[PDB]
Amino acid sequence: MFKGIIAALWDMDSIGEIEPDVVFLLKSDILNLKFHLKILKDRGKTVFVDMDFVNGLGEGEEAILFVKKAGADGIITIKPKNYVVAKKNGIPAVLRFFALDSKAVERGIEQIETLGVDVVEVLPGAVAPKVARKIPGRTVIAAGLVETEEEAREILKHVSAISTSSRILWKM
Repeated sequence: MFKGIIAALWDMDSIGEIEPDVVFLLKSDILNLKFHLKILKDRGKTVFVDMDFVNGLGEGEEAILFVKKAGADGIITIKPKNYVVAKKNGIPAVLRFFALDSKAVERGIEQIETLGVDVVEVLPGAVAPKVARKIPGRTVIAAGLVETEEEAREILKHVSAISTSSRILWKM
């Protein structure tokens, strides 16, 4: 499911063609999320919603169930509690991982192992391969500051996928 380029969307006004099968909707709002999801689901996409950036939405079980009701296939979040609750309710979830320095990576890996995280999004993308080598068996999606085709090709040798809003990368 998570393989190659994943389409990241920051807004829903001007969209155009979305080649990737998987979409990460990275911003929305509570009033309009269902309409945004209908557009994307109608295009035949699998859609994960970054619940932390749905304006008006809070955290926790009721928020996660709202995003499911709105039509999401899964959630993305940086909050371990949202991740555990999603999992407990049988909702696909991706945990974000900010790979900033060695200690952040050590702590993140401890958290991944303790909570049983199968799918992790590592930012920025350049350090995703390094992190992926430390968590063999887990799916890593790279994201952030992947700025050329050459960077993307190289990252994809080591991680499953890259999330990006670059229409050029969507075509590669």
